[PDB]
Amino acid sequence: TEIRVHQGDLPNLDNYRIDAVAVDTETLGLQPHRDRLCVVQLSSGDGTADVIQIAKGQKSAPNLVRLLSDRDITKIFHFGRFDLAILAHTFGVMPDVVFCTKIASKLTRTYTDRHGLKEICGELLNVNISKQQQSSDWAAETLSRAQIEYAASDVLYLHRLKDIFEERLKREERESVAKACFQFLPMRANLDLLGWSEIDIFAHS
Amino acid sequence: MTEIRVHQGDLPNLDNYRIDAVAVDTETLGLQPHRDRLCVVQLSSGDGTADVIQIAKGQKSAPNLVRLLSDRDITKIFHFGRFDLAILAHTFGVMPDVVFCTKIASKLTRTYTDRHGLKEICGELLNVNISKQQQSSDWAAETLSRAQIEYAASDVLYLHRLKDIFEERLKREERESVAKACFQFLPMRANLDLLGWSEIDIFAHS
Amino acid sequence: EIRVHQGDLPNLDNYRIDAVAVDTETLGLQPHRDRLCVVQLSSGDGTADVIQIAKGQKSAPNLVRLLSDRDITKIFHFGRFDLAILAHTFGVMPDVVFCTKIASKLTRTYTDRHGLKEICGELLNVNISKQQQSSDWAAETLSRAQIEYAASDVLYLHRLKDIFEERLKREERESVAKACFQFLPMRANLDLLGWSEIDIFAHS
Amino acid sequence: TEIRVHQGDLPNLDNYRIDAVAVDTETLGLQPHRDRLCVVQLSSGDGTADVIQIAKGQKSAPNLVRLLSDRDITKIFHFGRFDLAILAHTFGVMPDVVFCTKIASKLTRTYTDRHGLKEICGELLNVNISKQQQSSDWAAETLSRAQIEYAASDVLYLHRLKDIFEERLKREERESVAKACFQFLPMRANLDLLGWSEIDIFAHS
Amino acid sequence: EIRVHQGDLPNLDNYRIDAVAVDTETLGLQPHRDRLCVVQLSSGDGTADVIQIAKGQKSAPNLVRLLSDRDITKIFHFGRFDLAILAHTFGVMPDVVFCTKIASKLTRTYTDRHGLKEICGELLNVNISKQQQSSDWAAETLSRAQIEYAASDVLYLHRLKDIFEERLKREERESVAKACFQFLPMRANLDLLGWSEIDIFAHS
Amino acid sequence: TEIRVHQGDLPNLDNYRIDAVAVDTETLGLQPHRDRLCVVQLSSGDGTADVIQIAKGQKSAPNLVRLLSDRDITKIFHFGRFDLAILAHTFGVMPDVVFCTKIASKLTRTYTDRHGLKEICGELLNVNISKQQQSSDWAAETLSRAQIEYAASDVLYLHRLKDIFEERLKREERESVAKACFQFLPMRANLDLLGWSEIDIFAHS
Amino acid sequence: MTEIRVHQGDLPNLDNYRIDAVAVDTETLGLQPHRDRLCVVQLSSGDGTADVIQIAKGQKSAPNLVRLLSDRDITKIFHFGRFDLAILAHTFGVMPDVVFCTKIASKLTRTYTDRHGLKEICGELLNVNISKQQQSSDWAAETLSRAQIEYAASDVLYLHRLKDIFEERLKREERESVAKACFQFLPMRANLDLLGWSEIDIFAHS
Amino acid sequence: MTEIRVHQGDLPNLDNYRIDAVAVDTETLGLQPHRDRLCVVQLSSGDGTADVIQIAKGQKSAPNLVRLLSDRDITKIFHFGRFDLAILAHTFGVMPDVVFCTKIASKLTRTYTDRHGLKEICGELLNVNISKQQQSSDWAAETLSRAQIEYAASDVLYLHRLKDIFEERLKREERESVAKACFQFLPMRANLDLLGWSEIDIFAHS
Repeated sequence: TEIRVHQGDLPNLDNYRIDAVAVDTETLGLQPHRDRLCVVQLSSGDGTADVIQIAKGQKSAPNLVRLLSDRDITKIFHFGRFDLAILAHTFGVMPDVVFCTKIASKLTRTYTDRHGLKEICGELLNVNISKQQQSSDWAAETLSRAQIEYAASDVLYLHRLKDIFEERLKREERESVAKACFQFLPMRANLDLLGWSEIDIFAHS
Repeated sequence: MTEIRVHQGDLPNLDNYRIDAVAVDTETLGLQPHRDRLCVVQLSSGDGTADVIQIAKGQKSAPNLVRLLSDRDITKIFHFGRFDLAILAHTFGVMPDVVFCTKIASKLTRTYTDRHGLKEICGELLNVNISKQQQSSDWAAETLSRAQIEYAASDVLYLHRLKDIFEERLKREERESVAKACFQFLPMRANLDLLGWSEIDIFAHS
Repeated sequence: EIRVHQGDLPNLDNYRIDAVAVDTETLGLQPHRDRLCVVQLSSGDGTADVIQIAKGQKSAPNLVRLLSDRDITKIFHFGRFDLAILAHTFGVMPDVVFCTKIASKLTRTYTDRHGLKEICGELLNVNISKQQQSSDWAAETLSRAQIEYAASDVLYLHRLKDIFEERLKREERESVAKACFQFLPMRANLDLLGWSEIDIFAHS
Repeated sequence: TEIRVHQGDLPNLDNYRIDAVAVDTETLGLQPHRDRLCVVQLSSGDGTADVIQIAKGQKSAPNLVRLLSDRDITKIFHFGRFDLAILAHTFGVMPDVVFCTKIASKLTRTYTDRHGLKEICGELLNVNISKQQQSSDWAAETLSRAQIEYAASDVLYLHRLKDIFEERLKREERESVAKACFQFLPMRANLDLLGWSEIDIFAHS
Repeated sequence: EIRVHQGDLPNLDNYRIDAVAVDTETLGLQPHRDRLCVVQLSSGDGTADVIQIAKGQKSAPNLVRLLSDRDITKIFHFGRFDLAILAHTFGVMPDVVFCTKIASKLTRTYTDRHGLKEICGELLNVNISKQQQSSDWAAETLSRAQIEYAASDVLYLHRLKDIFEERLKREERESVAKACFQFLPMRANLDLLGWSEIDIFAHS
Repeated sequence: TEIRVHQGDLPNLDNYRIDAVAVDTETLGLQPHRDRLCVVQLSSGDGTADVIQIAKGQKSAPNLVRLLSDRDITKIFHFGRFDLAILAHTFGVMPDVVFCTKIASKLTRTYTDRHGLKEICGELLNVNISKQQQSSDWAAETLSRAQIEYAASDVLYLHRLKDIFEERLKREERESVAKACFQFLPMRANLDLLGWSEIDIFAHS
Repeated sequence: MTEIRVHQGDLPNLDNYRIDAVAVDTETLGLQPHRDRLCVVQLSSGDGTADVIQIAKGQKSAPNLVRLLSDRDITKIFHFGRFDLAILAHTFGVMPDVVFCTKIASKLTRTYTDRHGLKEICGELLNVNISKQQQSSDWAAETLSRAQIEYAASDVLYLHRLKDIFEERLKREERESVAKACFQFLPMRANLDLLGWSEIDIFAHS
Repeated sequence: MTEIRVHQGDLPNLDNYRIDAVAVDTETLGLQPHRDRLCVVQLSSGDGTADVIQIAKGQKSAPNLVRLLSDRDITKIFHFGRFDLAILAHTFGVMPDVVFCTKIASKLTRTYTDRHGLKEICGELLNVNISKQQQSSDWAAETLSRAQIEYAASDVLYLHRLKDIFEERLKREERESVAKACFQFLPMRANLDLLGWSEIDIFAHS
């Protein structure tokens, strides 16, 4: 599996002249105001991935941010609620053309309450995600090989997952539902950054 | 005393509703729209009067009411519009797409409390006392009691005033775009409820 | 008025009727530990019979005839309990029953409060005072407060049943309610047999 | 051994001139108004099973429904509360002669709180049920062999379980209790469909 | 009338009796942290003695005589606590006790409310006011409200014990209650030794 | 491992001319008024055991009851609260000379909250209790070899556990505490039968 | 009758605070300092008078108030200083480091209760009734109501008296050094909150 | 292959502990210091060897150990020193005041996890397997088993290495002063436990 490791940014957009890009991040934790962005992962869906180490205090990443702001390119996430928050917090740009495989799973895999990436990859693709490195020092100057393979695996399969979920959403006639959820997702991420992360804004109480 | 006009089935006309925004509430036989039928629709133009419309069992249309609901030039003001939107679309087939919800607005602005119900908000923002005693009553009754009628009217008589104050706070705290986005999703949150996700926060990790 | 009896009704002169309201008072909620102390009856006419049951009493032929008579519907509020302590004490389980709590749950769909006090207040504007519910129901002489409270448990069940029957018809749930009432005695039996903490129909 | 797979309906009832039939279903989830019926499984208890795929929007299946309506044939379920709801919701017919092994288990296996099909088959028959395919896309146009074999395993043993539970119900003198529970079960399923699925209708509060 | 003492009773002239009502006040529920502040006594005659216990006070010989006197039953409400703090402070564990809280749990089977205020209200129509329960019981001079409150904890235990004895006999639970009172000093010891959060008889 | 299996009662007391006997029971469940006594197990501590099947409706077991009544013989249980209740409920005699290894564990193994028999046997004796048959039909006319061996394991080690616990109670100076707990245990079992099984009679609330 | 001096932005001078200890409290738009701005700072010298300082949105300095908060010769008295210290440090950039907290003091002396709120403490120790009606109010309002102003003043008018009593109790129970150590750590506990550990007991095993 | 020196009562001398920091753990009869006596004290210099000291019932002194514990020129490294500081001070009358706690350090650096136990941290940072089987055993045994001895030694063999990594991370994330204030309060937090606040977060609002 070809995994290209970069410092700071993509060197160019040559591998991403595409309509959709799979995106994930690694951080020091779940709290974007405390836990810095450490890694950004990308794949075009061709079976290879880019792993971008983000430095402490890094304010800019122009090639990555070009993709994030390109409205001709759908940003595919698994649980984009988190990735959108830390990406917009770090580089100042919120994507507004997105697809989330966790939301799509909640709308289509109605026979389960297990919507994690590992569960979804195994059921839909018979692909085994190993989570051992999720709890690791993502701020390390040199990521280990196990870390780099794990980070790549978070984006290697999102295109294939999106294709299946799009088929399920059509079959169950839920495309307009999903579209509305993906349209609000960036604001749900902004709500988290502004201080409503523990609040379901739509709940009665 | 408040002028309350009680109607059977529909408004007789829209002469009182050539306006920019209308306050709306419903009463039902309970919280489950597939089991508990729409019983009452309440409306107010914001002038201190209200219309109380009794909806019959099995009633499939309400042309004048549905006209307002579909009018993109009229903002429908709800308190917890998530519920009213679901039952209204379920009963008459039309989902409003221009809304303001004082419950969402409260959660975005009254950040110093966890109490976001209508009674609490009217008391704090307007010194108005809402009595909830009739909230649990037979809303399907053929003749509503005066207490039911006055309580149903009270749910819509203050929403314009609440919306004015919440708009001031949204602007003061720079949250107008957040609120607009939430209102834009609210009809789809209501449809999610009707489709079978009423117990699921669709944006949660688990 | 309220007629107080020891042991049994003297006769059935006041119960040549098609439906009778029934409630019980006990020393607590556990029939195998907490004996039956009182049985209250009403014909619906605004009078009640309050029957004190002795410790160790195993028979009351006039009361039990009513409980056994399939031509008389026994009206309860939460008959699940009364059916159990009555069957446990006298050995007979009534099988023609109406329960206002089940009726409430099937019709007052806008609330989770289905107790007798809430129901009497909402449907009849009648105030039930629960202060004597926690009292020594086994006292040889009941206080006037206990007697009037015990009577109030049965004075309004005919009127509640009439309104609930109207609502069950309106919402087209009559056959559902009938099936629930039909199972209620077996639900009471399940309680006496050891399943009182188990919803027998739940997945877990 | 033999699993016969059908589309739409049984071709006939040649294999079901019997006095009791084992029945299970598969759906897109637990919510009958949202999650459509996808598969109906049947067994005569002879070690063979019929697995019938149900199409989206299909509201009839005359051979199956004749069995379900036949008052001379007991329908054996495990947790019939669910199957009765989705069958009645889909086909318009509510079976009224039933046996449920889950209810039987709660009335006889008084030394445990584990009343699932897997646990009962292990204990009473030394038969292993694998539940890996319980969470799968039962709406698939073509089921996998693992799905088909799992679905069959839900009905292959219900006759044998019913025979043991009947022995136990007799031994502990609970036959009338079980019969009354089975008699109310179709109405408990109806209550679920009408909106009381989260309410123990017999509870005090 | 309430007699307020410093340190100890002056004599036992009021306590040549078969049973004495006892309660305590402390700085809190933890005996190893929260010192004994007050000890209250009543002979049952409608008067009380309120004894302020000083910080570091190691003895109270007249009080300890009553506590050690095998011919005098010590009546407590929730003796489990009083026995612990008394034994920890003065070194003596009473072994002849009656506890109205245990007695209530064994007889008032129609409720889960077994506090002293609830029991006095139901059995005696006596109103206990708990306002001073949270107050500085180590104060050098207790307020009148504190004093009256501390006395109210012992003024009615004789009358309660009499009713509870009647109920225990009626329901045939005397030997059960006696066994519970027999173990209560060791339950208190278990608390002092480090098991205050453990039901020693529970399966888990 | 020698296990003698009896119907109804011991044939005689020749193996139990001893100062202490280990006792356990098997039933159809945890509820003595619903779940009948099925098995009584006994051991003298010599590495052998007696397994006594109790018939439905059996009201008498004179040899077993002579031991339960013999004040010169300590009855050793693990969690005797249960065995005392079902034994007194079934045959009418409450033992009053008892040692409980669970209570002893709670008073000595202060470094853990795991006081089950399997945990204690592993830690104190390096003996492996297998609980697979705990959930089984103990009313069966013919018990399986696995059932009989498991039932025997419940009594084969209680003497050795008692000796160790007695040493620890002495070392930590808690002998009089344990003695009072054992003295009250028959009444705790009685309280259970009378209707307080869910109530800690000594709790503030 | 209680004299309350209301200021915009800052104290005009320190003439009323040439003292050894100052009572301090704050009002905000809520409990989350990164979202909910500092709206009011209240001060009292213990003399029965109070100063109520309205803080503007985006205000970053208040040099006279901040001098008080930085002056190591002046103990700042708080009730639940954990919160005030965090919002004050977040807003003005200075963390006070000589503090007394009546809530910590209460937890170490009122061992017979789990109710350690200011209302509860004032009633028991002083027979003073604190009314909490305005706690949930719009503290960012341009003009505070008389009710809000009197409530804000009441948070500081009694803290000197509470501190005296708690100091007596801490000496009596021989816990002065414990309290001192808790106070010394309190600014770091507040800093931990601002840094992202507000929901974590940093000293707990799990 | 691991040199573990076992002693009764005390170290025989301090020849192996002329060092700047010593790793310490304890074993007891349980988590309650007033009921559950000190049974073992373990030490390591960080050199791959350990000392395991059995403490007798009722023993109140251990002069060589206590000299180390009192030496302000030597940092005592603990994992969850809150517990060890309590039982050591309770048993020997001396409260160490120069300390490092790897559990607190983990909570301040391993921000991506709620698993801060010694086994999880050893596995993650060092790829070292801690086997907890003997944690539930009779530590008051007159003769400890080889398994008990090896387990006890494993609690202290790696704390120097953990300390060095956590120090790197505290520097990197700029939290050194935070950690230092936490370590500074930790002896008083242990004292609070001994005095009766072991179930109370003294800094919490409620």
